[PDB]
Amino acid sequence: MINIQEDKLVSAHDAEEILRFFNCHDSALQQEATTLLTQEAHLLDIQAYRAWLEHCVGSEVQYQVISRELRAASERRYKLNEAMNVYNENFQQLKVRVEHQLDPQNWGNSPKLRFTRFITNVQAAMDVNDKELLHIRSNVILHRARRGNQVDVFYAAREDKWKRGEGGVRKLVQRFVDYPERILQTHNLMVFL
Amino acid sequence: MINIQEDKLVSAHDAEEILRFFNCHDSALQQEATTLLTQEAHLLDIQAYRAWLEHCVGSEVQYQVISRELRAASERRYKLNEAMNVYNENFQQLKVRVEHQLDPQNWGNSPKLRFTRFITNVQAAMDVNDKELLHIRSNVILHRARRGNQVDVFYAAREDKWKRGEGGVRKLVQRFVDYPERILQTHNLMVFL
Amino acid sequence: MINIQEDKLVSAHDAEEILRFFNCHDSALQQEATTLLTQEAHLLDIQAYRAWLEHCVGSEVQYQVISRELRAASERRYKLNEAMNVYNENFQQLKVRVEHQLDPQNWGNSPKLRFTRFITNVQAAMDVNDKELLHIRSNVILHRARRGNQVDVFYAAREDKWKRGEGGVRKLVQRFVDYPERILQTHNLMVFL
Amino acid sequence: MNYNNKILVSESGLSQKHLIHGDEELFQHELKTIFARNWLFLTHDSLIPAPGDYVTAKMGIDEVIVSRQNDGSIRAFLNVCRHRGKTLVSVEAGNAKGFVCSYHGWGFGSNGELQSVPFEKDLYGESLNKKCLGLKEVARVESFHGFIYGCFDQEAPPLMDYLGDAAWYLEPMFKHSGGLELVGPPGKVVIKANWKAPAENFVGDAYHVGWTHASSLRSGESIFSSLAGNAALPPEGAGLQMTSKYGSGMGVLWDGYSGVHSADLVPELMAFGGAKQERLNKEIGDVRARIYRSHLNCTVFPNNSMLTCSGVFKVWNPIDANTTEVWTYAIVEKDMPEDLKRRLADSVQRTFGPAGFWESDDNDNMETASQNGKKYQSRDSDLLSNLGFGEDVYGDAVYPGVVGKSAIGETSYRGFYRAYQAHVSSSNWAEFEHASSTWHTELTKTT
Amino acid sequence: MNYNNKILVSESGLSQKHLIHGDEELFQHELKTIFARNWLFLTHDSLIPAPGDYVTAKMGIDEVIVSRQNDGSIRAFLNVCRHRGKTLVSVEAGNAKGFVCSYHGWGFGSNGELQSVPFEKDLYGESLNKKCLGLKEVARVESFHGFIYGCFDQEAPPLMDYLGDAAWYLEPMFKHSGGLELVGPPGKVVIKANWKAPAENFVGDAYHVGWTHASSLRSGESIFSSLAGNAALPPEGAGLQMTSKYGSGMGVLWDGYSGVHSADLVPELMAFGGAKQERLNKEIGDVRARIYRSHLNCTVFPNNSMLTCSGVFKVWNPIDANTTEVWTYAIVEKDMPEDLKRRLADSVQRTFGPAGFWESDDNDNMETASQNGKKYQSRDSDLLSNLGFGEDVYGDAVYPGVVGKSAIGETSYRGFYRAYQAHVSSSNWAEFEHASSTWHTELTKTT
Amino acid sequence: MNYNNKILVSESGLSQKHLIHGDEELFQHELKTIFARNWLFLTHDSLIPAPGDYVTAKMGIDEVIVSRQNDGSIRAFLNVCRHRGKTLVSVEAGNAKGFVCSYHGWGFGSNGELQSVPFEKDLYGESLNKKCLGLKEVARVESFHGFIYGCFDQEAPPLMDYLGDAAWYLEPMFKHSGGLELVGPPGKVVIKANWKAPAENFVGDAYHVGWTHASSLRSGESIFSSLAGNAALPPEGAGLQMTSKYGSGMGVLWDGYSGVHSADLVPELMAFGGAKQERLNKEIGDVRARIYRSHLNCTVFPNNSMLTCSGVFKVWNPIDANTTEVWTYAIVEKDMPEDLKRRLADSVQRTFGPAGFWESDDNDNMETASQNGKKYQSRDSDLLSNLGFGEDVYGDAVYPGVVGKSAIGETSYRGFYRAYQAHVSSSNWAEFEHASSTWHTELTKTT
Ligand SMILES: O[C@@H]1c2ccccc2C=C[C@@H]1O
Ligand SMILES: O[C@@H]1c2ccccc2C=C[C@@H]1O
Ligand SMILES: O[C@@H]1c2ccccc2C=C[C@@H]1O
Ligand code: FES
Ligand code: FES
Ligand code: FES
Ligand SMILES: [Fe+3]
Ligand SMILES: [Fe+3]
Ligand SMILES: [Fe+3]
Repeated sequence: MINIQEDKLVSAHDAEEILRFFNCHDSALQQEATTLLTQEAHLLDIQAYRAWLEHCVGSEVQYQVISRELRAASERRYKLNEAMNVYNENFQQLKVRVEHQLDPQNWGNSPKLRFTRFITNVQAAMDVNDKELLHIRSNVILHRARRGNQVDVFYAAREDKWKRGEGGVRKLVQRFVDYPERILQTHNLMVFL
Repeated sequence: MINIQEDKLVSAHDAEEILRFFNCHDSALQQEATTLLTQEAHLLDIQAYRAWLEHCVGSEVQYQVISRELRAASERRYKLNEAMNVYNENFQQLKVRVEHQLDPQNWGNSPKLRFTRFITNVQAAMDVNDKELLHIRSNVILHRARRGNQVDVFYAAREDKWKRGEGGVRKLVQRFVDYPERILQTHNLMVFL
Repeated sequence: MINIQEDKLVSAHDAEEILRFFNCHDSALQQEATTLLTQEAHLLDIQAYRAWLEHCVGSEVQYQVISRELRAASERRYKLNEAMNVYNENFQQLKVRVEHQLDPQNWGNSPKLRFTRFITNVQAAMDVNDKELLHIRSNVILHRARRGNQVDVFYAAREDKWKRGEGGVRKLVQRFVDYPERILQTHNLMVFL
Repeated sequence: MNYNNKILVSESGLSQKHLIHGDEELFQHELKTIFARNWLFLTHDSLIPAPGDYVTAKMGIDEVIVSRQNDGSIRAFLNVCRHRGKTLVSVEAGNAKGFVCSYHGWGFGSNGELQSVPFEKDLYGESLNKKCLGLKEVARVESFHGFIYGCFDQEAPPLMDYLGDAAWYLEPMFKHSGGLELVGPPGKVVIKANWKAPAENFVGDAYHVGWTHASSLRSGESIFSSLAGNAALPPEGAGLQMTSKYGSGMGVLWDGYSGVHSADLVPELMAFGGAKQERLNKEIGDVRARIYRSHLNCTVFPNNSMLTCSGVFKVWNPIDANTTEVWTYAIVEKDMPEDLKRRLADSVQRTFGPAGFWESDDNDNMETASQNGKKYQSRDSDLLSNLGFGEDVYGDAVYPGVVGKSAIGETSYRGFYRAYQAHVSSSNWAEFEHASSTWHTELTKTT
Repeated sequence: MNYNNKILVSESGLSQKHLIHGDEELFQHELKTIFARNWLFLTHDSLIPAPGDYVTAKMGIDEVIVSRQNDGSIRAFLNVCRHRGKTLVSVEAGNAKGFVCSYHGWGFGSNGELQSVPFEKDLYGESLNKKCLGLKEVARVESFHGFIYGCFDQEAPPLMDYLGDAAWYLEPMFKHSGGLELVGPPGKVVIKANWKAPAENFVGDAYHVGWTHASSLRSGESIFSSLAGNAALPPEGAGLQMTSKYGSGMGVLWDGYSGVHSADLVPELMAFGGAKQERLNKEIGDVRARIYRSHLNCTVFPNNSMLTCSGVFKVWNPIDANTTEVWTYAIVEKDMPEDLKRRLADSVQRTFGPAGFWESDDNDNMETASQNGKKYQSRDSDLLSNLGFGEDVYGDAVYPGVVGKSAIGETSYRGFYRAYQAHVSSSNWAEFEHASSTWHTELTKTT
Repeated sequence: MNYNNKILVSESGLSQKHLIHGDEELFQHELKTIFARNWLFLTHDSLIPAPGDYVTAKMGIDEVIVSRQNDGSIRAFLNVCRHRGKTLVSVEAGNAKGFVCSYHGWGFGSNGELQSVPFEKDLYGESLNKKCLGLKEVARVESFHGFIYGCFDQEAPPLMDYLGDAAWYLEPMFKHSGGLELVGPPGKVVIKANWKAPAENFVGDAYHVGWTHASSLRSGESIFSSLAGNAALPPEGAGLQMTSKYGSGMGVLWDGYSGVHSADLVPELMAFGGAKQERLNKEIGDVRARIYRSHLNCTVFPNNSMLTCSGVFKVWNPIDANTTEVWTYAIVEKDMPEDLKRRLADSVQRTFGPAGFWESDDNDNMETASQNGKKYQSRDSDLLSNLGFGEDVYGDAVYPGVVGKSAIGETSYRGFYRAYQAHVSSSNWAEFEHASSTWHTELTKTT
């Protein structure tokens, strides 16, 4: 639908992603995706990190959040690394992070943190070549409160791939977030978006 | 699903609540709950507080918002009152608050306040023992603006029980919120979450 | 449902709008509206402004966002212009704004801005007199990030009318927002709500 | 600004410069001359009853750990590690025998002593004089019938003497009733007001109740509901006002034992208080027994306020000139039945807590009055506190202190602010005493 | 910093220290020497036409109530209660005979007088001198053809004299057109810039239009669209610049009556303005009649700006050195048809309002220039305003003021800043006058 | 505060006043005496390798443009337009031959020169001396093996001399390994800490690793994992500490080439580093070859830190006394295979980046220690840095600098703070030199 020569602000990646949802919409798939994401967010909000891994995350997962350097709209010569990886985790790396969260000597976890996630704008479409692969897009507002008066709110769009695995359960096999704020004003990005 | 001995950060209460939604999911109940909550939020947003009471709130309601004291992750000896009640209202107490809102001498209500609510992550399940009782969970972002440049935003998860009453209308019989920010930075918590 | 003599804080306009959704609810129309708004927000989020115009916006559109002067709850004599128009655009005026966004000399657009929209509380009802006119209400949180550390978040309720036009595609023919913050603390309101 | 010479508060405390609610340099100067010099509320025995029990509290902008020692006394220490200055304790309450710093692992006891240093032998050998590295200790910690106050200044008067003439009024409820307990945890909310705004409001502001709280009075159907919208004159002799040398003061509203509590609790309270009053008549006398079931709106200088009977207990914690963190506790009589204690605590929060519908009425008043203090044309303007001036008395035969024999007046503002000028213009307690040698004469002048 | 000696603005206003846009101590000093001393825009007759009508406005950081009296005059008062300092009025506009304070219920009239105090007889007796407790009144309130300005300083010159040579330029549109009305309510947006950044931009910055607004010019198809991207030189004699003794100044762009308005309004405006110009030729002369339909970008010192013809009217309300609250109104000619008035007002907001696509072009420019003023290596650097220096004239036979006979230059910056140094280094109006005795000579020096 | 006389840092750098982490007046004074006087990290050759390549960087609170010239040198300029002070460049990196200001269109070259002014001939004629209007240039720009530093002070020592004794330690990795490249772009996160907190932590804090990072050590299974929870004493001779005249200092942990990297990379790194070490033995000697594959935690005074081997590279950019913007880059050896470079960079961000699980452990420590510095009762308290005092040496036969022959101590804090007092109390470099004439004696005193 989008012609990126006329819609000059639109990236090729973005134009490709949109195409995959405007075509045949499947109301029930949208509903399945809504349920998957709501249950994932519930598990994360109550800090059931082991359960999240066991029930929502696939063994072949790529969990990636990037921070893209600010470059000129008209930049065309400078070609060096465009972004850095805030997260770029395989399942084992996610497990390490989960173990870090659950360790009793993680002093930053006492008193207990409070998380609240808000998931919106869910879209879902099956992949054209892998019929077992489901593309899910959603936006998330994540609120984190700790130590009386620290409050950080995160905002992002998530491009996910989910696939049925062990026991027929649909699990996350890829999550990609291009984090919108270049300089984080939230102390850190130590949250699972 | 959750084993709280392994998922060390998860409370018993939270693990119990999750169990009640992961089991048989009923797509139409999720949709009924979505409608109920959207209409409730609309009534509240336009400040139709009497209508909210008449149409959304059951005579046997318990409307409760707590603030839990920050205690050590490893605390096990100190056993005194764990939280305070920001709200713990029966129907009559809610009516008093509604009358306070509508009184023409409530000076804080002029000029008129502006509310906008965003309800997400709706889950719904019938109770196992009371077949007339519906468990609904949802998250809310509530934006309050007044007097030119005052803006307060509230974030919370709501554990509700709703039951059919007068005329077959499903009404709120219990709302429980464990407010995530210990020290409020919003002037007050004078809003119906 | 609302009697505005008893629900003293409720405006006549608001009471009229609510009536149009409490009556016959149509689950599939709610779902169609959800899809329309999600796709609109996606196009806007990736800055496909030309596509938005072509696919989401009707030739007879009125796109209006007002800022209402703060007046006494009990005011009844002062009768001068109640608000100003932040936006009050026809299709041509929207096109001008879109051209301004895409112009390569719009210096404020380099580096590229980042938008994330969160649409919630969708309600939909057909008009009683024009059977081709769909009333859609939704709330939006719009997050805008630019230049490293500028972050602005907008909050609003949208009263829309959408109608099938060219090719049978449902398009926006009226959007009305009564912006809740009187004094904007976001540098400007240069975003399409 | 020269605080030795600047008249911030006029003679007899008749007026104050509006800038006192907005000036940040003055705020910094108050940290020294008000908060580092005077008695500040910490906690109650009921919150730290057993050895090892502790809470954190603010003292001005400083944070302290308040801990029950093995011998039953209470000591308080700065919540700051003696090594590199990290905040030691990050929770609000708990039980422990010591606190370990999460930076480099130094471990301090409940008594403040440095008890262990990781790898001390290998790293420090015998070079570390641990005896000199204990947490910085609050010099003075004293109790008023279970209520624990701290003072950083070793030269301060004893708390009982500091309470002055106000103590006589508090004793019926605090001592002769059998004792109070504080029900925690507190509500905590930040408001955009100077700490002095709510402090002055609670110390002597009955004038605002009918107008500011018109909506709450009318809606809650509490015992004071007739005042709604200044509809009704309060009777002659409905109460009085008092103030004291060190600044503490209060309003007295005769017989108002159910206080701000809505009609659902009025009958039970009025019965409970009346029965106790009957037994107290024989022990302490009719007058004091009645003070016991009379509503006292009091501020214990500088920033601790309370409403007896209603059971509201507040700390106005200073953050900056237009920011205060409000802590709200409920006070209950220990011999009240448990179910009534529970319901009174909810009612206190319902009315005066984070979503207190009464407390909300006062928000705009306090916030704007404070913020106006920063505005150019208002800085040098005078806030008025002259209501009742020239009718107050000293040394009355029955009611002690500087006393206004009327329910509504500004007696207590005048005493609060006379004490405030004396401190802000003084370098130590001795100078405050010298500046306060004729306090009651200054306050009763034209009478 | 010693503002008597510090050269913040160099001779002839050729440069200014960058710190003036970021220094908070200077901001505080401006409250006194700029905002408490000079004339500030309040409102228009069209907004408070009937007795009892009022609006709130800012004067510097202070808030005032501006009210139409029964006798038709306008008085303005601090929006601050005389008792304990609460903000009296919380709305932006209304109609009333008085204002009651929500704290303790004191009631003041539209004329500022304390008219009632709850329970006055019972509480104050006859001790309250109400005559001395009226709201603090703005000393001077004057009108310029319906536009109402206030000044806290009784010693200020009359507004007409304060406008100096700028008045001659404004009169065709403000007086000879039949009169203007301001269409409210205004847009209100906070920007992270010093108030002087947009003020200097509107007073004499035509140089930026082609580059800063390239995108808007090209997109809107307005009459000035040929300048987009500095594509086109503006003709010789396309306009001029002027400045005056008290700092007010403006750019003049001949014949640009449709101004920034997009093509949808250009034909109707150009017709309307041309017809009026034809009748004005006989009344005020060809030159002034043409000034009437020429686009004036003007700042009325210190912080009120406007674009005649385009109809944009701005107040740059100061909050702190890098914060300003921008109020945006539309100005229309009273004899324009109603439908055209409505559409012009929307067009003003469309271009220059909260979502004004033109105004957005200027955001980064103003915000970063102001914020750079706080940066260490920039504080002592010099902002340049030398464009056209040594070609300006004084006492021209046809165009009054210090005048640059070219559309694009920095004449008006120089006059704005020469007036700013004189005030910041002066203690009162008499000293400003002494510092300004050779103003036009200082400005035309090398010519 | 008189910084000539105030003892902010005690003799031998044994303690520092806690206020140094919270005092805003001191922060302002540091802009002058620390950041405008010393060498600050800008970028790496690998980030701007080709003519026209540029990045923006902070130098203290100032922003600069750092650009590769046609002749191969690098020049840096304030990112501020010479006309009205707008920020010139709004991106972080790019390639260009010049920069045009979006306000009025002035165009500057990559070399800083004012090259074009719109309509110069018509507006300025020949009156504009462009030669005098070039961007304000950073006086000194020098490279340390590809790492580019800037200094606003022309009188500073050359960077190599400034690095002093620390240079000897860095050279094996920075020079003898074949060279490093910095992998951008950096992570950027604001923390609520003073810049000195992380700076002091990286310069000499091995004591905290076992306790602060207990959870990360145990979870990541890195080579230092045995220290988790201070479970294990590190061996005798496991490392050392050093400091230098101009403040730079570092910890040395023998053989820890895989550093904080989790087990997934440990084998490959340990193999890579060991192979290089084998070839280096012949070129630079066994000791230095081992330094090459030993983990150095270093701060290059004042605010640039790094962990060699781990590959972490940080800039602690100052914003205010309790705000710092943390930039995080990855450093890799140029001759490492590309796939390993990619994975090391991800691992650096995984551990120490915006979501670095190690870096998160340190957040509370740094933030609260800094914020406690503002609290009244802590301002005049003493932060301790006496661990190892009286065992440090000067002029060792093998390891240069003031050196502590133990892995864990506070040697490097003492040298960092001795350099900090000398600058804060000095007006220029000559005075710093005079204040530093006996630096190593002051540091080794009791030995
Ligand atoms: O609102 C309160 C109150 C209630 C009831 C009686 C006195 C008072 C005085 C101060 C408090 O603000
Ligand atoms: O952008 C404006 C403008 C438009 C048209 C003519 C002159 C001006 C001068 C200042 C304003 O910023
Ligand atoms: O956490 C780090 C570290 C890791 C490993 C070795 C030394 C250090 C010293 C300072 C850093 O914070
Ligand atoms: S800061 Fe507490 S042990 Fe070091
Ligand atoms: S502050 Fe206005 S009546 Fe008291
Ligand atoms: S501010 Fe850069 S060209 Fe004018
Ligand atoms: Fe009150
Ligand atoms: Fe402009
Ligand atoms: Fe660390």
